[PDB]
Amino acid sequence: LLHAPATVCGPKKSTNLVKNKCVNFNFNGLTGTGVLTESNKKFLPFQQFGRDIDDTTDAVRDPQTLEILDITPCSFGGVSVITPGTNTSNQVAVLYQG
Amino acid sequence: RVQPTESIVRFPNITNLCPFGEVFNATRFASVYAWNRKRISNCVADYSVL
Amino acid sequence: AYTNSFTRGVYYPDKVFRSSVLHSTQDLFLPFFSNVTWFHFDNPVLPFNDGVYFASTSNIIRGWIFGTTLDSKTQSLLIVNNATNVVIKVCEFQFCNDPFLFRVYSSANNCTFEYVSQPFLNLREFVFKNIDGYFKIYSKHTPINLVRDLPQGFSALEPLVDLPIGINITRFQTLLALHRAAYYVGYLQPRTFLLKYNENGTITDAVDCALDPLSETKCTLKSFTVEKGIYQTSNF
Ligand SMILES: *[C@@H]1O[C@H](CO)[C@@H](O[C@@H]2O[C@H](CO)[C@@H](O)[C@H](O)[C@H]2NC(C)=O)[C@H](O)[C@H]1NC(C)=O
Ligand SMILES: *[C@@H]1O[C@H](CO)[C@@H](O)[C@H](O)[C@H]1NC(C)=O
Ligand SMILES: *[C@@H]1O[C@H](CO)[C@@H](O)[C@H](O)[C@H]1NC(C)=O
Ligand SMILES: *[C@@H]1O[C@H](CO)[C@@H](O)[C@H](O)[C@H]1NC(C)=O
Ligand SMILES: *[C@@H]1O[C@H](CO)[C@@H](O)[C@H](O)[C@H]1NC(C)=O
Repeated sequence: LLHAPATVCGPKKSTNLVKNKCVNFNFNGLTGTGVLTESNKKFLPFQQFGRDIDDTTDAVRDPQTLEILDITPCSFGGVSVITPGTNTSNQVAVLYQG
Repeated sequence: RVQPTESIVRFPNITNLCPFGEVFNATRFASVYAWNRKRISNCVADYSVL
Repeated sequence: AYTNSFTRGVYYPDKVFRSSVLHSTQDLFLPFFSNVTWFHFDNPVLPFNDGVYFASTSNIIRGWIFGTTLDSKTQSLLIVNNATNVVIKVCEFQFCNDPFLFRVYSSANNCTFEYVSQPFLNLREFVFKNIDGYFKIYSKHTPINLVRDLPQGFSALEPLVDLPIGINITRFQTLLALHRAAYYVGYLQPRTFLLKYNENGTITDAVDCALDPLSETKCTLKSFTVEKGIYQTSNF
């Protein structure tokens, strides 16, 4: 073990792949959470990751099948309630935001 | 808020099998008074099977 | 000859897919309009520095050498195109004054790493960066028609290989051979280069900052076009 870059490493175990269900993920050290789905834009065959105007991750290539995937967060939505007034009756309705 | 349920991690293909067969499937071993040293690099070591 | 660099020396610095947006970076680049030296038969030792440009236009070029002592004392890397392949070896040697083509080196010392490429039987551009024990190599094949130095055409540079050698390099020399010349060198430096990525992902154009007032104006607003009116770039 020295300061030179490492050359030998243990065999990393590769898990499965799932889509259309907001789950945690980690690709080649890139972590995060979101929803995995296909896309249409094609990278050049030397690039990974993918960004936007807000320089945040937007796409990723699965490094076994070499295909493009898209990402999307699933944590939107505020909770709101509608009440005709507890002075008259108690039935209420619930409204989600987005 | 929606909480995630699963957790998947995918890593590149594993094809750097280290040449460890010849070390243990060796026709001859060096004499103890003059031991032979072998260095390896750029390989993945299957410590489990050993 | 002290020819002038003409809008060359730009390379994809990161593994991203920034699309249809502009972007600014802090990295080593080739400053626009720099006096680079023309070399045509003998080649002496040239002082390697952090970052270096290279272009030539034949098949005389065979490889490169890198090191400080070059006398099989401190580890030195050798790159050269085999007559049938490409040789990627890390073995300090006792080098000759004018190695060429096995008139390469006197003797082979201890060795650390080797790599043999696949059997390999105009303007080729090369840019080398060495950082944190990683050697980065960029090449871009280009069909050309001019018979002069660097033309005004604009092109990108793509990465090829990372070398985890973990060594120190201070000097270098070109490798050639003789059967029994035109190439250029450019030196990099830290700058503030704006980059434009199209929808496809190719760097169609880029703008240097700190070159001319108008360039800085483009630099601040993150745009390739500026409307009429005063602006405010920096402070004196
Ligand atoms: C990594 O290994 C997998 C193992 O399945 C390779 O998947 C292959 O995909 C092709 C595509 O049609 C199939 O024809 C093969 O049967 C699959 N298996 C094998 C062993 O080839 C995958 O191609 C490998 N990664 C790369 C980059 O080749
Ligand atoms: C609403 O409040 C007023 C306040 O006095 C009360 O008289 C009335 O009965 C309330 N409404 C109902 C439906 O009971
Ligand atoms: C060049 O290639 C030949 C055949 O591929 C090989 O035998 C030779 O060792 C190579 N040169 C070096 C310096 O390895
Ligand atoms: C370098 O090569 C010499 C050969 O004489 C050897 O004695 C020495 O141990 C080598 N150094 C290393 C670090 O292997
Ligand atoms: C952009 O990408 C499309 C789709 O691959 C292609 O048809 C077009 O020629 C590309 N244009 C440029 C300028 O790269």
